[PDB]
Amino acid sequence: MNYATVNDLCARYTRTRLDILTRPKTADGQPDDAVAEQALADASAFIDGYLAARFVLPLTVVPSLLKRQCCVVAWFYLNESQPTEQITATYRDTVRWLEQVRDGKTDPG
Repeated sequence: MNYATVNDLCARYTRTRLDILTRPKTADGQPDDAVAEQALADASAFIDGYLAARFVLPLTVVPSLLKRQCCVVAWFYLNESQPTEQITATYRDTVRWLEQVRDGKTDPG
């Protein structure tokens, strides 16, 4: 329940690059921050599948580590029209990390 915001995404990737991703998904060709917010919500739902093995949800508080790891997944989601090896690799790293949190090998902060 969301672990990052559109502003967080902008801080990590820039609004320049976010807008480039959301522009082509619309009919009118303008940026659409609601598309990024949906990715962030979807990434948070995905993360909660792993967290729920060990933690009662919703959490208090969100470590800045989960914030980063929500932005990584959301960014992967937002690039699914033109994926890159680098973005895909960051995502797979974060999935492995989530599995480690689920399994008790590491902590979310």
